[PDB]
Amino acid sequence: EIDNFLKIERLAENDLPKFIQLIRLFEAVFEMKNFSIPDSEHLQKLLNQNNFYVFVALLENKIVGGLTSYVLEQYYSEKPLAYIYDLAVDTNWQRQGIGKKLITATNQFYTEKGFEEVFVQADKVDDYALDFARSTKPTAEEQVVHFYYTLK
Amino acid sequence: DNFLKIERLAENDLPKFIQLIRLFEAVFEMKNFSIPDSEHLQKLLNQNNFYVFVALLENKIVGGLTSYVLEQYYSEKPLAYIYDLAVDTNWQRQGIGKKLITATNQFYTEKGFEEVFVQADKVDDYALDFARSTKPTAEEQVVHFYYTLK
Ligand SMILES: CN[C@@H]1[C@@H](O)[C@@H](O[C@@H]2[C@@H](O)[C@H](O[C@H]3OC(CN)=CC[C@H]3N)[C@@H](N)C[C@H]2N)OC[C@]1(C)O
Ligand SMILES: CN[C@@H]1[C@@H](O)[C@@H](O[C@@H]2[C@@H](O)[C@H](O[C@H]3OC(CN)=CC[C@H]3N)[C@@H](N)C[C@H]2N)OC[C@]1(C)O
Ligand SMILES: [Ca+2]
Ligand SMILES: [Ca+2]
Ligand SMILES: [Ca+2]
Ligand SMILES: [Mg+2]
Repeated sequence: EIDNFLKIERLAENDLPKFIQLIRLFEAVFEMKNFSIPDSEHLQKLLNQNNFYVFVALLENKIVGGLTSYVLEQYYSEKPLAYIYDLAVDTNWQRQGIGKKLITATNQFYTEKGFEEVFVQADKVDDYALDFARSTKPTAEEQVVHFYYTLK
Repeated sequence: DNFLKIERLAENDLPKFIQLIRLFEAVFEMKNFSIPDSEHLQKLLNQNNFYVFVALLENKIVGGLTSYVLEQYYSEKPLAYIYDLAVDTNWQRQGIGKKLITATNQFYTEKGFEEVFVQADKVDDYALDFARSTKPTAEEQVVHFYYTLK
């Protein structure tokens, strides 16, 4: 069974090729139109940051899913928060346990680092993403409203 | 008012950062709260990805907000996440929160960011009322999930 072959890996600084592969998976799975990938100098800078962690799911050397996360150091606690910003699984591999393994590995990593909490969000209209998140034993869920300002 | 000043905190502003944290504790009615040690708070203030704005009447902090820079992989232009915003209860509904948002967006515009965002709980009418008054570009209904770690 694939469970005995799937590997979850946290990307290191030499993993720009795998990071680009995951961004391409995001482009495909989120159906991003007219996307121009940032230059590799920028993506390398991001991968080098101490507050950004990428996890990928691999079968052989093929990336079948992954997630991105940001560290938010807190002023209320000495234990940080982690914000999972994106998670996606290749459409051919969905509903096979990969997303759950990615969440498990991510939360294990941040537990070992002494973080307080990990969080992730889904759009109210995204039935697929909500059903997934509700299957990962989250501590709680809350309805929230997101506001943004597009800058000039 | 013209006496109101908006200040972006710098690395020599730990005392004002602590006053803003205490304002948060009071305005959010935070429970079972013990402030981190000042070594920790100074290290956070010194981060290149964290910016605090405060509102002052003379020496008194009457509101403020905190924000995190999120460098993107979909764009070279970054995002800013406004994490907390509060105004002292005695000074609310006098334009202070709107002035803080304006100053924050102006700052991130000058630095070439793509977008600033902020969130409110769906049950929090007061915070939803305030955010909608700041003329945001759009709003979206989302579900927030958290995992409390051992
Ligand atoms: C116009 N500027 C935009 C900016 O407002 C923001 O829009 C977000 C929107 O795409 C998100 O839904 C997409 O995102 C993902 C994961 N990446 C999965 C499903 C996708 N349909 C939504 N959850 C939050 C929205 N705020 O991010 C994109 C942007 C181009 O920067
Ligand atoms: C148990 N772990 C906790 C973690 O889940 C989280 O709880 C959040 C709670 O404070 C927030 O309430 C405050 O939000 C703010 C801004 N600070 C102003 C209005 C307040 N009502 C609520 N909006 C969302 C909750 N998830 O923060 C504390 C924690 C200890 O880390
Ligand atoms: Ca393209
Ligand atoms: Ca460039
Ligand atoms: Ca100052
Ligand atoms: Mg085209």
